[PDB]
Amino acid sequence: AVDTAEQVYISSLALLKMLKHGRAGVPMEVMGLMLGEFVDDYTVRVIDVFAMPQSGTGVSVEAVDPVFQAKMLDMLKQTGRPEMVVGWYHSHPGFGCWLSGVDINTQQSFEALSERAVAVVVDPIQSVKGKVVIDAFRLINANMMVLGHEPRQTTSNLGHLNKPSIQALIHGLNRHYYSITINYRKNELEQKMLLNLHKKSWMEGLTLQDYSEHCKHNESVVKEMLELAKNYNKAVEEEDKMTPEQLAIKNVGKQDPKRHLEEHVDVLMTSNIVQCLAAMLDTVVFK
Amino acid sequence: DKSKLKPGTRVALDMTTLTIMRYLPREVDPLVYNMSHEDPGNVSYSEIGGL
Amino acid sequence: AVQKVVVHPLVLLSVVDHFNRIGKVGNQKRVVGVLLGSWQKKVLDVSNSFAVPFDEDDKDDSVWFLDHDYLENMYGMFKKVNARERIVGWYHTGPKLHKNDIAINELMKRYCPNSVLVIIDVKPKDLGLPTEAYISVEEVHDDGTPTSKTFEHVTSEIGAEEAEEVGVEHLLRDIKDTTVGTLSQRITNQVHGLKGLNSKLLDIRSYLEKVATGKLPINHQIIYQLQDVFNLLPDVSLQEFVKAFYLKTNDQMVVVYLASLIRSVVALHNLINNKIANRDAEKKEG
Amino acid sequence: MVLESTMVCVDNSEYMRNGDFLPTRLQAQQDAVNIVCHSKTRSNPENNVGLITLANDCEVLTTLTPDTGRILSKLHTVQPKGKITFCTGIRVAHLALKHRQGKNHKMRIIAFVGSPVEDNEKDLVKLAKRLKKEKVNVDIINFGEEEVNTEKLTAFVNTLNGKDGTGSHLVTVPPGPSLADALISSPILAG
Ligand SMILES: [Zn+2]
Repeated sequence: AVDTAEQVYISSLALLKMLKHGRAGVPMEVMGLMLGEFVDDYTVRVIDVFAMPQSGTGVSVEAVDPVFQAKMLDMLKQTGRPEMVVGWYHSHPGFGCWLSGVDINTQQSFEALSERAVAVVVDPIQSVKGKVVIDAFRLINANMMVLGHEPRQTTSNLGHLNKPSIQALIHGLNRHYYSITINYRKNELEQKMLLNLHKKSWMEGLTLQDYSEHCKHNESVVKEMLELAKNYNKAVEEEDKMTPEQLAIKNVGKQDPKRHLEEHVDVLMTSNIVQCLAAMLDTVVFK
Repeated sequence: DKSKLKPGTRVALDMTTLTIMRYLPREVDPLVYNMSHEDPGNVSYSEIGGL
Repeated sequence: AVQKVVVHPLVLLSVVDHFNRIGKVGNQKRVVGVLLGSWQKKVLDVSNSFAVPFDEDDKDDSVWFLDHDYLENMYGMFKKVNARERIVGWYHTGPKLHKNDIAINELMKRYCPNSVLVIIDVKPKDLGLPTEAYISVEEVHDDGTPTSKTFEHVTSEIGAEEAEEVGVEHLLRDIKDTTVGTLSQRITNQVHGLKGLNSKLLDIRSYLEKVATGKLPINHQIIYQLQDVFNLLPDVSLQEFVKAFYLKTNDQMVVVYLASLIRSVVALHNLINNKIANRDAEKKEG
Repeated sequence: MVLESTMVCVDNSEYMRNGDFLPTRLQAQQDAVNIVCHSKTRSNPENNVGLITLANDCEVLTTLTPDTGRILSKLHTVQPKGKITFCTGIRVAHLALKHRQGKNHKMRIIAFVGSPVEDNEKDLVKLAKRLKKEKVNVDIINFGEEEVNTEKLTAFVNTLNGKDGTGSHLVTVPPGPSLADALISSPILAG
C-alpha cells in the first residue's frame, strides 16, 4: 500500500558523509545507519548519518553490531537531537546502484523492526562532478508477486520520471525491490557557506606574480607561435581540398595549428591584461 | 601504502571492481620449490673415493 | 609551528548543522566541539568533527563544562571507523573569540599537544573567509599581566577532497565562474581584493578611535606595526620608478598587440572558411 | 532509587590536609566517598556519580558515569593545594546536571565543604536562589571544622528548603577525631 511518491529527502550534509565514507573504503562495501525522521505517509527525510565500523577483511555488509548502534545513538542524543534509524547505506565501488542477494537479506532485517525502512546505495567512483548517483531502494514482498498484483499503487506521475538503469534492471529492479525518488534540501545558509567558501582567496588579487618570471613566460609562449605560425601557412594551402571528411580524419595524428595557436593566444592576452591591470590598481591603492 | 607498489611488484586485485588490495612477494614456481627441498640421501665426502 | 590549516567542507557543514540542532534558544550562545584530522609536512588538514557538550553562563566568564568522558568515549567510536584521523584541535562558533577560550585549549592540550582552534561562523553575511585558525603560543612579559599566554594566527583556507568535491559541486548547481579567464580574475581577485583591503583598513581605523575615547591605554605593539606599515608604503611614483614601470607596462602591451593580431587573422580565416561553405552550398542548390 | 543522579563536590584545599580525624582529611575524604558512592548506588541499578574539585578554579575530574571504580581511583593524585572558591563551585556542578544522560534521573549534588569556607552571604542566597528555582537540591555537608555551626551556609541551605521545601540538610561533625563512618545519615535516610 505504498504511495509511489515517497521522495526521500536526504540532506545537504548527510550526502557528504555518505560519499566520504564510500570513497574511504572504495574496494569494500562499507555500511552505516541513516538517522532521519518520518514526516508524512508520503515522504521520508534523513538528517544525519553515522558510519559503522568495518568487521575486517571482506567486501561485504554481512551484519550490523547491536552494541555499537546503541552506544553512538545513546551518545548523539545527549548532545544533538534524538533521531530514529530510518535506513542503512552501503557504497558500491563501481558496480552501479542495486541490491545484491546479501544486501536484500540484510534489508528485510531492518524492515522487520521498522515497516518503512529505506535502503540507500551510494556510488563514490561513478559520481563525477554534478551527478552523485544514489538511487535509494526498498524491497517488494514476495507474496505480491505470488499474488501477481502490481505493488506501489501509482496515483501520480511523479515516480516515473527517472528511467531505470539497464544495469540495475538486470538485477532485482521492479522484481525484488523498487526504487524511490531521491531529492535534496538546500538552503542559502548552507549554500552561501559552501559555494562562497570553496574556491576563494584573501589577498592574491594585488600580487604581481614574479614580474621577472612573467616576461620569461611570455618569451617562451611567443617563441612557440613563431614555429606554430609557420606551420599555419603549411596548414592552409593543403586544406580546402576534396572530401573534407578525409581532411577531417587527416587531423587525427598531427597537431593542428588552427587550435594550438588560438590556445596560446588566449592565455597570453589574459595573463598580461590581469598582470598589467594589477600594476595600475596597486599604484593607486598604496600611496 | 603507495610507495611499495613499484613497477614489477605482484599485486592482488579484487574480482568485481579491480582494485589493488595487497602487495605480494615474488612468487616461487612450484617446480622451483620442488627443485630445492629434494635430497634425503645425506652422502658424505668419505663415500666418494678415488676422487 | 604550523604554516596553514586546511578545513574540509564536511567539517564546515557539520558545524552549521550543530548550531541549528541545539540553537533552539534563539537569542545567543556559542557552540563548542572537537576537531579531527591529520597533517603532513607541517600543514594541518581537518576532515571530521563531532559535537562535545559545552555550557557556560555569561556573567563572570570563568565557568564552563566540557565532557571529558564524552570526548574520550566518542573518540573510541571515531577511531574504529577511521584510524588515520586523530584529534588535532577544537572548533567553536564564537564570532568574537570569547576570553575564556584560553584555558579551554589547556583542557584539549592533553589529547593533542599542539592543538588549533578554528572559529567558523554559523551565520555569515560578509566577504571574508569564515574560518580563522589560531594556535596557542606562550610568552610572559611585564606589560600585559604576570600570566601571559596568547593565540597566534595561522592562515586557513577551505580544502577539497576528491569525494567531497563531487558532492560539494553537485550540492551547489547554483553559480559558477564559468569560462574562468579574464572575467573571473577581474572579479575573483581584483574587486574582491580591494573590498578586503578596505575592510581591514577600516578595522584599523575603528581601533584608532581610542585616540579620543580611550578603550585600552595604547597597546604599544600595535602602534609599532602601524609605523612599519607606513614606511613600507611604496616610494612615491616620481623617480626612476616611473620609467621602469612604463618600460614594463608597455612591454606587456606588445605581447597583447601580437596576440590580438593573431586573433584577428584566425578570426578572418574562420569567417572565410564558413563563408565559402554556404556560398558553395547555395551555388550548387541554385 | 527514584532514579537519582548525584554529582560529588570534593575538596582539596591546602588546609584540608591536616589529620584531625585520623588519616588526615584526605583519606578521611576518600573513605567518606566510598561510604556514599556505593551507598548512592545499590538502590536503583542505574545511578550516576561525578567528583568535582573545589580548587582554585574549574577542576572537574570525572563526569556523569554509572561506573563506581573510576571515581575512587580518580580520587587519588588529588593532593590538596590552594584556596577554595565555593560560590563558583556549585555552578560548575550545576551545568553537569544540565548536560546529563537521559533526563529522567533526579538531580542532586552533595557538597564536601572543608577548609575555611569563604562567602559573603547575599550572593550565597543568590547561589542557592537559582538552584532552588530549577528542580535542584544541594547537600552541603559541614566538615573540616569550619566556624562553629557554619553560620554562613545556615542562611544558604534554608533557602533551598524554604517554604516547607523538605529536602537535603546541612550535616556537621564534631571537631574531635569523630570517624566519618555512617555518621552521614540525614540525607541518605529519607532526604
Ligand atoms: Zn550492496
